[PDB]
Amino acid sequence: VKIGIIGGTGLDDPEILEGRTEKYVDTPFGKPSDALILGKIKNVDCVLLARHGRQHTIMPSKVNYQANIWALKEEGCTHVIVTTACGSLREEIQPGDIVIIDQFIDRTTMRPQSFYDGSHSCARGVCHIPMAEPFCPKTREVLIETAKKLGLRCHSKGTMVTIEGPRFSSRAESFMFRTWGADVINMTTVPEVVLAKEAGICYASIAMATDYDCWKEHEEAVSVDRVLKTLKENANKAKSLLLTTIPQIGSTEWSETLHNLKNMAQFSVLLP
Amino acid sequence: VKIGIIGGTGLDDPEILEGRTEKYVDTPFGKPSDALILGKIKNVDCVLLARHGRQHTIMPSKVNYQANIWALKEEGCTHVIVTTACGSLREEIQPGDIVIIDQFIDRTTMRPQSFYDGSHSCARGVCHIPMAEPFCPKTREVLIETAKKLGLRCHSKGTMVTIEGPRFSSRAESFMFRTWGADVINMTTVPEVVLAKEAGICYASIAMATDYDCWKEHEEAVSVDRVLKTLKENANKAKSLLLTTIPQIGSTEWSETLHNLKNMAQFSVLLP
Amino acid sequence: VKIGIIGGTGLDDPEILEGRTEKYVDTPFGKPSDALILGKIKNVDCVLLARHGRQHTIMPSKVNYQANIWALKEEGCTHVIVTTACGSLREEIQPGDIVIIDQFIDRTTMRPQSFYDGSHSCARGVCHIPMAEPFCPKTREVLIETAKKLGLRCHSKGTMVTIEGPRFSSRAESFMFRTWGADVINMTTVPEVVLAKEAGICYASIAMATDYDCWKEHEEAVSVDRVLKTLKENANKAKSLLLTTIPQIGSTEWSETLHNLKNMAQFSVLLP
Ligand SMILES: CSC[C@H]1O[C@@H](n2cnc3c(N)nc(N)nc32)[C@H](O)[C@@H]1O
Ligand SMILES: CSC[C@H]1O[C@@H](n2cnc3c(N)nc(N)nc32)[C@H](O)[C@@H]1O
Ligand SMILES: CSC[C@H]1O[C@@H](n2cnc3c(N)nc(N)nc32)[C@H](O)[C@@H]1O
Ligand SMILES: [Cl-]
Repeated sequence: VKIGIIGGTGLDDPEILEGRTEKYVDTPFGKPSDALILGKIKNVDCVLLARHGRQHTIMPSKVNYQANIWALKEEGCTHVIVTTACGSLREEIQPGDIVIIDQFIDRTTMRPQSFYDGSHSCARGVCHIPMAEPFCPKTREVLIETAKKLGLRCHSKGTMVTIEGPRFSSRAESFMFRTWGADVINMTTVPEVVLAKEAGICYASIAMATDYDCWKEHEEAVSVDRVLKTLKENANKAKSLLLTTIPQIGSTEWSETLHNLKNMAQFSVLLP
Repeated sequence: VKIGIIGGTGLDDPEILEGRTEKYVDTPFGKPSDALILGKIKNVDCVLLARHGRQHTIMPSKVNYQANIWALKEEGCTHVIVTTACGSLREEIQPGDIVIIDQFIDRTTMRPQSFYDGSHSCARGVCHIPMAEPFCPKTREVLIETAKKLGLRCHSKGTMVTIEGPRFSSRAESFMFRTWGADVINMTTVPEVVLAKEAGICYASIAMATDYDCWKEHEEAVSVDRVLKTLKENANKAKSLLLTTIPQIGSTEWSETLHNLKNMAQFSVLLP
Repeated sequence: VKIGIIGGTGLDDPEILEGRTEKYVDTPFGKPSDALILGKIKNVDCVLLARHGRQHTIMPSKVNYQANIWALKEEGCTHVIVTTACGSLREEIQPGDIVIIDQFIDRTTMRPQSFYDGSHSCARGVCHIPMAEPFCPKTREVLIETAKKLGLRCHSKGTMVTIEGPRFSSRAESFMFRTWGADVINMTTVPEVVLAKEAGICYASIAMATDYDCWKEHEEAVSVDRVLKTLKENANKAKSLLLTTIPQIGSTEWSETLHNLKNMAQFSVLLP
């Protein structure tokens, strides 16, 4: 196994890896957000990638999701575990809580969601990837059991609505998303989750709630500074969860799980 | 009358027409998906066009809806009847059922939906086309009565949600679409239906359900291979329905219906 | 204070201003829709801008929202009050009624919604603007009290759903939008409201309902001609409301309100 880690806002710390070497790569879809950081957690090979770049320079609409996933695939990653900062759409999901999300609702509009775009020899045909179960259940289960072992406030499921951004939602939108069954809100899960599935990678997401979105009365206003402060306070939780989870993934059996993902990916392609 | 036929996935068979001649055309909006196939059904002139191209090469996001409709308009089509493969969002819409859809919900994001884009001398101004009744009721009624005459399982109405694709929906999305009142799901109805209306064409759609989308428990997973297999099993139904419907359209009175569409189209344009 | 006025469909009359001088400007985001019209209402400096251009030439998808707001910002506008023609999604919002909207739901797909797009030296970084309260409450309150003083049918709140257009909604869409909590429907509020907020401008909207959208039974069909006719009949109301409101804004205290908007705008930017 080899674990890709895509680090989100306030949740991307190279110091998580030992024996670090940076590696700039190129892909048929362009350059990834930043250099790949190759390293290890205990005996497990990992590849860390900052979603928003070295200096947090890249807006969610313009993150190169294709290049990021393709680069991790080419580096040999069998798994991708990510972190993402999000807002809470449910009273029971408190700021600082982790949510091991199991569904999404797409509200993005400007984003390529397939490698198979008719313009790349490396991905020929039309791909219709199944999304009934977008996140790897086995990885999610190890995250859930590990969060429990650590005593962390963690939710075992949740539906992430991904908005285009970069603005936050209106209050009317926040309310509407709750009625649609969304539990947490962010700007990056789609199309990252979709492209991972096309690549035949086991993908899971550690979502960190930083605030209640503006549906909720009598809370502080949603703001960049409040998001960043809450992340600073809680980032250690994601780091511990990754550090403790990854060696357990490394000693689990994956051949069958990975073979089924590979088959799903290859059989989703219509060839001419 | 002259009937344009846009054939969808597994539902585009040139052998439906007699006296066939292929004709490659160009439009101010680019090239259509494939050559126009000119021919006849009994005494009625028809024009068949494969939505996804000769070799099923074109993803739904990149189908040239403008060129397809413009080409059929220029060829003299008064009517466009299409086929489309779709998923079912309702228990009563079984795989293999036909749905004569009467509404849509747009979930597409990347698609031009008007000929009047400010860049074409052939379509000057701003067009705000009415969409309260997107599909031609008279054609729909002939399809419905003909399906009954053939003894086919057919639904007399239905709301198609068109997603951007090319991925299938998440389970959270599938559930949400049901709450919005969607009955079937596909990737091509919008903007095809909109552009037909701008062109003053009577447009109707034969939607063929191939599976229950992933909202439904205890069904096979949604997949390309299962969609194609179900289409192979049921394609004869769409072919018979078209073959039997088209001569009845050819002997019906349309002058008033077509005049009202023409007026609606022309009066929807704001000129400078 | 200096009041930007963006005039919508049938609701853009230069004769509202005295001492008029036209001024064509350029911006880092391109040219605004038309010349800025500098003038006065009583003693208050104003800048009028036709949203759709001189000759109503520009479709809602292609209005340069960035250039319009940037141009008004650069001209020194502290406030932007706009007019917009809309459809009603509620029985109680009758054609001819004004709605002082306080929320939106975005259904647009093709539109830049930030100045901070990574390509402009004038707007560096990533901006995540809060949208819990998208419209300036103090301006809205002056509009509401002024409409009452004028005896006008006016609604003190309302949620605008902005669709991509240029087509009108399907009936299935119209119904769905009501379930989401939308009250009125248009094609221009987003991203205009978002960009104003990024610019630190107090923004409010005078929405004029021209018809019931097609959810409602036993009404005339929605059409361009009917929209324009209803606007012709009711445009005087918006003109009076603006004329009477603007001198009251000009004699109100704004330093604190504007300072808070400025802080919100500047603190929403993540720098590298
Ligand atoms: C630094 S500010 C931008 C970051 O904030 C995260 N985030 C937190 N709370 C919310 C919220 N309520 N709504 C939305 N859309 N995003 C939110 C978002 O995913 C992104 O990672
Ligand atoms: C060959 S695989 C792609 C084809 O499958 C049709 N289709 C069938 N079932 C579904 C479903 N459940 N969801 C969605 N989105 N599309 C579906 C779709 O319209 C396209 O024609
Ligand atoms: C001249 S025709 C185009 C103009 O009509 C306004 N408008 C009025 N009624 C409706 C309606 N029912 N639905 C939608 N989308 N827009 C509507 C719309 O905002 C634009 O300002
Ligand atoms: Cl939507």
